[PDB]
Amino acid sequence: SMVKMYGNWRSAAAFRVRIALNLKGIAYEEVFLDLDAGDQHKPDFLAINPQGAVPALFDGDGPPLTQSLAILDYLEETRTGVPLLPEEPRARARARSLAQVVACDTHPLYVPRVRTFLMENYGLPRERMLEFLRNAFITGLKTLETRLSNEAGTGRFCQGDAVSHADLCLISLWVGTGIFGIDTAAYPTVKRISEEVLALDAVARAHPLRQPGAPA
Amino acid sequence: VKMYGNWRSAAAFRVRIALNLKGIAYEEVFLDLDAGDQHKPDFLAINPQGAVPALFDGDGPPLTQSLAILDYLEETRTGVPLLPEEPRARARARSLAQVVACDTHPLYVPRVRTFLMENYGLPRERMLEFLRNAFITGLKTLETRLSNEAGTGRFCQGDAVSHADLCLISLWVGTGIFGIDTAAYPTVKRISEEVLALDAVARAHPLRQPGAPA
Ligand SMILES: N[C@@H](CCC(=O)N[C@@H](CS)C(=O)NCC(=O)O)C(=O)O
Ligand SMILES: N[C@@H](CCC(=O)N[C@@H](CS)C(=O)NCC(=O)O)C(=O)O
Repeated sequence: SMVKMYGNWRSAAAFRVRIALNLKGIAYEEVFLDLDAGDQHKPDFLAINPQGAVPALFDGDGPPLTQSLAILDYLEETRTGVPLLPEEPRARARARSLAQVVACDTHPLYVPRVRTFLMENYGLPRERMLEFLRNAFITGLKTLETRLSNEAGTGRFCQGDAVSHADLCLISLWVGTGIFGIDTAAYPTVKRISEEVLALDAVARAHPLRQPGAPA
Repeated sequence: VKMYGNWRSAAAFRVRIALNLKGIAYEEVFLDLDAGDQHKPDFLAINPQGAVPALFDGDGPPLTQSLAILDYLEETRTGVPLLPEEPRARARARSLAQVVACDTHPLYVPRVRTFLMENYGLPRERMLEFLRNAFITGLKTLETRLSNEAGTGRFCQGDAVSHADLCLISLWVGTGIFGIDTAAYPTVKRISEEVLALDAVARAHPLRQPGAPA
């Protein structure tokens, strides 16, 4: 009947997909796992995604899809009304590169399994573990600020004047700066674009703090 | 086409494979990532991330990020397809690729190894536990997915090489380099050997690049 997503309130990866579903007007239901209580490690969920991570997405008949970027492209290829990539190949590649600075080189360094491994494997206290998370955030934010401020492709959004996968990934990082307490004063271009993105109904409705399980 | 690369780099290897498979000539400029060439101002002007690959295609600005580059080559060049036609199949191929390119590889690159040693004072051998765990986690995920999902054929997705296989082999060759036991991943091994048997892949292999050991 309708698209079904396995997600979590806090997850940046689920947030990216949630935004795309809203932007494209796709009706969906979301099942919220508790990733801190280990719902992602239960046999029932491992049957859906052996990786033990969210998001996982069902689109009618067929196996579930995982990995937020792959899912964003799937939605692009199967629901074309509101495109979230430009048409020109260099512009597409830049948007994807910016997206991947976040989705490959930043976010995977601060997910719960990394945070717990640092504590459990090395005996690091949470406070010292967070130095790794902060370094990942700051490294990604500095990269994005430099690229967005200096490259000709930036407009109202990351790439030109249309929302793209880059912006979905950027806002997913930005909301994390709030959640994890990263100072963002040094990234004014990232701030400008993130606030432009967050002003959209489709994005705001998808915000982690509006999902079940969120704190006040 | 001009690529800033490195002999050992898994991400550069992904792109190098695609260039060879598609019949795209390239110049590769080999950075020394132990010497910190990637942190030099001239290179940071090319890629503020201080990472490889970075690719120039004619006169435009450089392109970074191996997956973004793979899609760029798909979209702007002819040569053998490395993605299927049907969206569910494309999504699966990309998801398997991203298990490696997003969730595994970024955890074992030099910058992370260095941060672990310098920030926490971890001995090299203790730091390597982080690298080993990342490999094993990714290999376990790939073995389970590839062994149980109907989409797997001769290759990761069906019977044609795709982005999934380029990322998979980029991880596989790391198992030898970092001494990861692979006995538990026979499906990954089977596919990796099918992939390595392709001359284009074999030519691109890290251990066959200038800068690699004798
Ligand atoms: N690269 C993956 C990220 C998958 C991932 O690790 N997601 C996190 C939440 S944002 C997760 O569910 N982690 C579970 C865990 O660490 O145990 C994607 O884009 O979907
Ligand atoms: N997600 C990026 C990864 C880029 C990356 O981390 N490259 C490594 C080599 S495989 C690098 O240059 N690292 C520099 C460093 O760690 O200092 C991609 O797919 O291109």
